[PDB]
Amino acid sequence: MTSSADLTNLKELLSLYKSLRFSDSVAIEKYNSLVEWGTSTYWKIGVQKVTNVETSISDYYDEVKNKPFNIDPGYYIFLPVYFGSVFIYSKGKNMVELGSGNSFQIPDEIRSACNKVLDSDNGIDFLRFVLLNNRWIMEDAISKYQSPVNIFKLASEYGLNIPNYLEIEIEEDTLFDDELYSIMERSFDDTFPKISISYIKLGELKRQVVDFFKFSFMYIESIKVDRIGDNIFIPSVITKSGKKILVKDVDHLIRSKVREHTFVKVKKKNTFSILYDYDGNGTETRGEVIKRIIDTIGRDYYVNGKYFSKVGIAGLKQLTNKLDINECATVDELVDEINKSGTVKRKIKNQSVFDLSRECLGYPEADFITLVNNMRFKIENCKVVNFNIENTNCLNNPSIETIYGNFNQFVSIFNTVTDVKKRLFE
Amino acid sequence: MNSVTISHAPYTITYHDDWEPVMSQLVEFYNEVASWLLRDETSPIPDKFFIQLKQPLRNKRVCVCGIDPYPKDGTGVPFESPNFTKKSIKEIASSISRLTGVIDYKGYNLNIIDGVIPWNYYLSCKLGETKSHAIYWDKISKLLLQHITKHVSVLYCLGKTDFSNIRAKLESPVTTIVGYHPAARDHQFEKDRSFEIINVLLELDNKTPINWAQGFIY
Amino acid sequence: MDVRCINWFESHGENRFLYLKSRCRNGETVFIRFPHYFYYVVTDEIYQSLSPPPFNARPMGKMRTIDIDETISYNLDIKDRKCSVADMWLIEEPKKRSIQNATMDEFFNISWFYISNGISPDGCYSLDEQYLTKINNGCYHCDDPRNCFAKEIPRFDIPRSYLFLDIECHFDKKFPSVFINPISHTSYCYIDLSGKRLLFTLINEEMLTEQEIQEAVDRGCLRIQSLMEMDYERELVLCSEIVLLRIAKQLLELTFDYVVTFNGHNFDLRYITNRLELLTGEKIIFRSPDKKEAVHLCIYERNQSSHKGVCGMANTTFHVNNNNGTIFFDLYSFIQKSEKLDSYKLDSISKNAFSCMGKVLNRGVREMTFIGDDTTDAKGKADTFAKVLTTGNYVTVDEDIICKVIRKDILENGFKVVLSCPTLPNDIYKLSFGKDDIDLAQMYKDYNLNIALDMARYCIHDACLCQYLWEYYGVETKTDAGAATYVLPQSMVFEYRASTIIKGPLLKLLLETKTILVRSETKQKFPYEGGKVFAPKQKMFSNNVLIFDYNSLYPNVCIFGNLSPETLVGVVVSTNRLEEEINNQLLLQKYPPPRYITVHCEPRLPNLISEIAIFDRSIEGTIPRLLRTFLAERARYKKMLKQATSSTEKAIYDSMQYTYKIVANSVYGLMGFRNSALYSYASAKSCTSIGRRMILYLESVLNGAELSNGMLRFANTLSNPFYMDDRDINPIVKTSLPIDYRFRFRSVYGDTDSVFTEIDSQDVDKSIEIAKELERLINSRVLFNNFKIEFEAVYKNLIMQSKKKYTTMKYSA
Repeated sequence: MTSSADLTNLKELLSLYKSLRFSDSVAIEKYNSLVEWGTSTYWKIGVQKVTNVETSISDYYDEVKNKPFNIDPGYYIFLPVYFGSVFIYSKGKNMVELGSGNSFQIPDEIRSACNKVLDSDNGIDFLRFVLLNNRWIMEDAISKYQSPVNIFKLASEYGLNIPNYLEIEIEEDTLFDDELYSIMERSFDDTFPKISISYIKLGELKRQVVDFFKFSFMYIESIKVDRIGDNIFIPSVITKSGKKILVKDVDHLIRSKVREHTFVKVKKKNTFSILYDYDGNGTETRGEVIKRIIDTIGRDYYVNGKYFSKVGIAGLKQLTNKLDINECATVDELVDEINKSGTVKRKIKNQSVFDLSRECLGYPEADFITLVNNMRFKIENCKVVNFNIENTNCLNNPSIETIYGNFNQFVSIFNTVTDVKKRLFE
Repeated sequence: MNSVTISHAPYTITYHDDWEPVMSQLVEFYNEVASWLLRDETSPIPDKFFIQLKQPLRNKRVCVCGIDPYPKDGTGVPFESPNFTKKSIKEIASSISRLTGVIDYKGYNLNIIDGVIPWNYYLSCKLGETKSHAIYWDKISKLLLQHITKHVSVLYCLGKTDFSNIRAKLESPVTTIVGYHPAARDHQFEKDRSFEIINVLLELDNKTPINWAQGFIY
Repeated sequence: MDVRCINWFESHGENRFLYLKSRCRNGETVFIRFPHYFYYVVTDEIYQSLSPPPFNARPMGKMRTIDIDETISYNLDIKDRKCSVADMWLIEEPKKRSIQNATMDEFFNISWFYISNGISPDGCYSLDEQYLTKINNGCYHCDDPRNCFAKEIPRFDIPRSYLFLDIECHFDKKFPSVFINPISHTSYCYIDLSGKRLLFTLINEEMLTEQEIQEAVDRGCLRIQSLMEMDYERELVLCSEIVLLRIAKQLLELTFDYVVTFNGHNFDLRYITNRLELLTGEKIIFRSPDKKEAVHLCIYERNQSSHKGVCGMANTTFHVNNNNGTIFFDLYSFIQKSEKLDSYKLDSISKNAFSCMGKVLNRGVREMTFIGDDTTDAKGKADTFAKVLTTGNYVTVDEDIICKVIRKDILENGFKVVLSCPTLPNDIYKLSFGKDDIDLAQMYKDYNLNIALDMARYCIHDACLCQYLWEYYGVETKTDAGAATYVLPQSMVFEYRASTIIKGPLLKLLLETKTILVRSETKQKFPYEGGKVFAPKQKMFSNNVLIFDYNSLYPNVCIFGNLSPETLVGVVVSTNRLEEEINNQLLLQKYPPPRYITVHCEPRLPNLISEIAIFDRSIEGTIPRLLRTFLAERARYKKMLKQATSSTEKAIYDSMQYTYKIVANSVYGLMGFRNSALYSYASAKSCTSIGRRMILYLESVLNGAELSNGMLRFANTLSNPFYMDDRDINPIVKTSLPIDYRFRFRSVYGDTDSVFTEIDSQDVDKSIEIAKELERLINSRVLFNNFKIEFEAVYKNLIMQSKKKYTTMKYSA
């Protein structure tokens, strides 16, 4: 009908029919509903299932180049493409991750800068995010209304790091050899590692990617843990060749599925390192890998996110750490500090005691509640007193084993937070 | 091209292979109703009853269904008689000439269009009154609509009063765009501003939109 | 003026009007006209904020609006359900409107017309002559129906004018065609307002030769050429097809109370009208009593392809458009939709309708007489079977012995029938009155006068079968009772569905309780499963099995548990065991079992493992009140029936109690319907969970028990599965039974509402006595509050093949 939908489709159904690049997890509900009751939108008859869609942004990339080739003459904007996690964002869109649906929200200042930039010019379809070493660095600016250099400088004006930009005009069939790649890498020299160098012509939507491989095999050592107490670190892997291995997240480490302290070959670069991705064959049990990584990182540690914070020193300091407030060591002082901070007090009340405690200890939302389910509790005054498991089927993985081992500290934190909430809301 | 012979006045029947599977059925469905139908003078001649059955259906994706042929001047093609005096052809031309943006219209001749075919719920009528032979093709009006809706993806109809129970009349839930009669649905003039809706719906089915100026004769 | 209603109908013209058909004591039909309206409900502010002056405003009064939107909670911090109290008004508008915040959009406008004006569809009313305005002879107009029906009087029997017609049309293929085949015979049983039941068959004389027509006239048939020569006192009248169709049109144009036919809408009326239009170009002109509008016979189909379950799809129902007030009743649709049969054919219903046990007087090789006096049969069936046999000529001896009656006679409390049946040794046989079985085409190839008369007799028998079924099923009385209870027009009592059946009494209850239920968010439906039949312990049993059932299990559990959506305090869902147990320990101190109740429903979401619905049993809901009132009214009418002697009052009370039973045994089914006004996912889940709990309790108390020395020791103690009671808990109970009785109880099978208990006893009388004692013990000590059971029968040699599949012998109490 002319009033809404159909010929407009609200600009969601028509886009999702053929364009798979904008396939975030928020719009799946709307698309599935609209397609399912296609006979009930206004009129007519139509039924279909469009469930389980994923962000296929790769349509904007034609193909990836692994060998030197010949580049066409023209006007090119050269940028460095970094290595790390990939994200998308568009005018307050949920920060979704490619292939996993992670929703780690960016800080407020970067979101404000991004939405101000997008309000300055509406031609920016989307902008990529990189989360190397738990840091936010601008990656790309796909737009057609204005040149990406203006967008980059506007983003950097607010105080956000942006990649370097170059403009090159070529009027001949210059060969894209290794010398050009090396000089472009030197032009974009920075402490933050980059995976490749990208060139954009007249802001074309379809784009080419060029990279090379320099893999080598000398030796592999234990996985180093950079736990410093600031909750900002990555599980870097140290080799015997004098260089480390860049790891974007613990998910990459557990997906690598490579043995430790053996004949290991991973994707080396000219000056950086890319963790190998399991894509071949072979026999290897998950439990052995999880054990050989958890004993290296620590018995009290486990697998989730990028923090895996310690538990034995929890006490009351971890509550302050997760609430970004000053250190404290007494219950009443911590309660008074929480009451003094209005924002902290407001943000405490919307989360349950169990959820707040599991975030304070950083318990993953994959197996902690699953383990809690198949185990019996004896509770007094709404505080855990006794606990007992009955089935070992969930104890196969070492993560549940170490969670059960630290369950005493978890119960202590749960009781502390429950007491704090009771003293604060009475 | 196929030809069939019956025992009544129409004798030879003009149709296409696309309509072939139901034609024989139609033949028997016209065997026991022609005796009580040809006894009354009709707007088309008996041969003219089967005229719009020969146009190809594979190319066409949108079908426009009208109310009923006007009581006189049978031609075999709905809203086709070029006279610039009767409301039928003038409305069927102006419903799309203004939307497309062209002027100085004298007729659209939907026959030559390879994507849109005109249609009527009832094949014919009597000289003097309308819907005077609806009973004789009450199930032919079913089988013809079933056959055409199986060859096209979008069905357009004019007049909600005579097309309210189309969904009950249809078996396969094929998409059916409902519209109002260009002259008067029920004491209400309609400008037929839903052709862009038809175009966008046909586009949504991974098909080219209908060019409503291909057959514009000026 | 005293008027008893027959039907209610409204016009389909531009100026829509509602009409009422009734009759007086003498027999004069009275038609009354009212202005059809559109009913809406507004609040105080909405009514006061209407820029156009309302056509008519009536203060509905104080009423309470409650939100029925589920709010899933993961903790005991559940907010109170939305509720408000305000004054509301009802507005009538002749034309359609779109008013915001106008609730009660599900109840039909005819139901509002019945209820707001305080009009019972089947009532007898002594109207006031001062408020009545006369249009013309027999047709009046009233502007204030509220004052028109201010007086009501006890019902009085009136001889209803009936038309039971059947039509036999020529055919060569499976189904006759209008454009190919003509009408052959039309048999009418016409009952005038004076009671004269005239039987007459009109035949098409154009299919008979002149000598054949002359011979038929000599035999008694009347040959006519014009409608002025028609005589209704002759059974056989010969006329041309044009004359026959004109006579049929003039009959159908008459203001008959009920034109009752079997499959008439699909075949008879349609063929009559189509042949009339084809042959002569004429249309059956149905005229409104006001003589302001006329229509033709149009038959439209209402299609309902929806079951909301696991079975297949139902069929469509045809209806005839008219404004003459005549109910064109079709018994085929009613029988199909209100009775389960192996085959939906006239022969099966005829065979299963009237049966009689008769004694063989003589055998005479192939010449047997079956006397059907009360000595060899039951009481009551003798007169009815004699009436059926008067107009019938074929008997189904045994199960497949088709025989033709040779001689007919009538005896007091019996009948006389002689058939051509092979000699048989047995003396008493059960004869069922089956339909005539003939090869119509073979005997039509040699059509003559005798064949025409045989077809006329078959047609008159088929036409009178409609009257026989109408009297047997109490369709007049059942229709009046359904109109009174369901608050529906007599033609729409059977035509409308369960939702519209409930919407009348449901609206009445809502008005009584001043309750409105409003749902804002879109409803979501989830599979709630529903079932308890498990694998039996054993499938082979050589001993007797006792059967005990629950009397209105679902209504009673809804009353006891207060399972209402507006009483539901909330739902607590658990994903982890720790929060589940914390919530349990919180609710056992915030929602005490003595006052509230907690039901463990299935989790509505895959992630959840335990869902707990907390029902507050301090205020009774609309569903429990509906079920309680329906049960109480059925019981009252049943106990009034038990003291009745007149057959008319017996039929009236039986029909009323049947309608109350039907309207009571529908709320549970309607709780699973999304578009219904009784929709509640949590309440339906709680009802099925409580039913499963009761079945489990009955199985536990009836399995493992023993009978020794007059003492019964249940395997499990008398513990209330829901909360804690204050009574004796020892399972050991004393009974007045013989000491030598040594029997064991071991239940093996349990249905949704029935539990099968096996007893090693072999004597039928001992088993019946033990079952009665068990029923008394269960109703006296095991059960509590307002729960009872009953004893149906005893199953012997009960062997189970699969779930809900058993073979046994049933012994009556």
